[PDB]
Amino acid sequence: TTIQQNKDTLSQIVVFPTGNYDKNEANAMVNRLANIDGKYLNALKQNNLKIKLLSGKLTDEKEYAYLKGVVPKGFEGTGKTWDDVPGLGGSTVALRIGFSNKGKGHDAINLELHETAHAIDHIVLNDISKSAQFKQIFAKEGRSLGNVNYLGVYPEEFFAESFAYYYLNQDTNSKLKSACPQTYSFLQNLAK
Ligand SMILES: [Zn+2]
Repeated sequence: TTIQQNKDTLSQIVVFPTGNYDKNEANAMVNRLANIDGKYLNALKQNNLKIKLLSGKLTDEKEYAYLKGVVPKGFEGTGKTWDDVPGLGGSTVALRIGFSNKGKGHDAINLELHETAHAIDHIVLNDISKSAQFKQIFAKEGRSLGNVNYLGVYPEEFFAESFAYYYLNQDTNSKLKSACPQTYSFLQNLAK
């Protein structure tokens, strides 16, 4: 079945953390990633993207020390830095176990799907969220999921959040279709 094939793909790219952690929650994160269309997961594997699950802060990892003490875009005036952010996506994917849900230090409906979407956008699709077509859709629909000063201002964040809505569950998929029909259609066409 497609679920088992996606888990097979994920078994080759997911890096579980050193040390001890909530193993059931880490498994739950993998099971949510397995709902992403296999085409995208296998394209990430082709590009040697590692999905790193972490048991500590993002900036405890050597490869993210360049973010120590830096304020992410949109976090200005909050006193928070990347040290306090539970997930990152783009050229890499890093995810703190236990912080999946909205409000756990981040605004996404689901951390792992949002961050992995960034990697798909950047690594696989050459920053499609900043392509002319998506910029047009973002200009009309980019505020319709709320968070208008973040999703509505950064097309790469609107893309990642829409992707997460599309793939998390049937409730979020239907909410995206109602709120952002052109974005939904774009994602339908992207998967074909
Ligand atoms: Zn993001």
